Amino acid sequence: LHTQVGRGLLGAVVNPLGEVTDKFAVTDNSEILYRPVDNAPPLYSERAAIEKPFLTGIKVIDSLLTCGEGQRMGIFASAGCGKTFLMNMLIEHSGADIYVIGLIGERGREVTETVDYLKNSEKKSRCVLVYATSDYSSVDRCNAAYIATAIAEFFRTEGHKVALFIDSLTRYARALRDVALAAGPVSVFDSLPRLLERPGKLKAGGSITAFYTVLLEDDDFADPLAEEVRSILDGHIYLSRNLAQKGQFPAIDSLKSISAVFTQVVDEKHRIMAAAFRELLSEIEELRTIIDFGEYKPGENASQDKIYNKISVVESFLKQDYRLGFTYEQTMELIGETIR
Repeated sequence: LHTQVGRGLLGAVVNPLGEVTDKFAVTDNSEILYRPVDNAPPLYSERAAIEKPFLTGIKVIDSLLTCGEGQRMGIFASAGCGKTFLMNMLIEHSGADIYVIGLIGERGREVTETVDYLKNSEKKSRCVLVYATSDYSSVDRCNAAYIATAIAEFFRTEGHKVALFIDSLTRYARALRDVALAAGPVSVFDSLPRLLERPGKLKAGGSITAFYTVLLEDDDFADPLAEEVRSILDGHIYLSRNLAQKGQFPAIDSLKSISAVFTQVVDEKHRIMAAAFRELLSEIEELRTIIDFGEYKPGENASQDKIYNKISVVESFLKQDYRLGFTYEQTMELIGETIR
């Protein structure tokens, strides 16, 4: 019902009972305080408008899907689509004060992979990991999400710019379903929208910008749950199995992805360039079909040939080594080159 919070958790791995069970870093701050794991969301009047970009260092996101401080963004992917590597990039190449990761996963190996990632991360001294494995009870799996969120809420009240990751909402929701069945005004199912409303920028405080993962099954298809979360969140990033099998990483399909706060967090010249780039992406997808139909013949259509010769520079812009991060200025310089 209550959990540890505070700067003393930075570098720690926390289990569903809210106890530190491992460490991927040690810091000289030992602050440990206690807070309830369930808290009402902010009043509308306590929230600030999302108006400042949350930069990710990822070219396709910062140019076409720009996130804002306080936003909730869904990450939708099938099992082999690089969800975890994307999450690692979002941590490594963004600029948050503090990162809180809640893993509502399956095997301990997955957890251990994240711990060893964090052990070697530049961000290790500013991260907290909360986990629940498949072996823990459904109650414990749900609580891991609340604990992670409550830890983030403390850092927000202190004025920090916090990034929160919940992987995955899907396994959170399935645990919630089991907890509900154990019980049969309040439904155990309402714990999903009350969880998702907790992030945001506060007028009196800092912010929580939150990324929630959703699994797609079989083939990039949208669960009823996928549909419900999509409607609650402020946007979604879709990782395409097709793009991944083509070797494009990150496998973000920007034409099927959206940030709802985009026009609110970037300026006009950015808006113009992104719109132009999206039109070019659309033209490339049309040409790709024509090529598959065997109807593309060089020299027959000058506009088609011009689009053909842009495919390479566009793919190069979208593609990104997971170890590399780009500044906003760099990203906008690069996208300008591609549309020219």
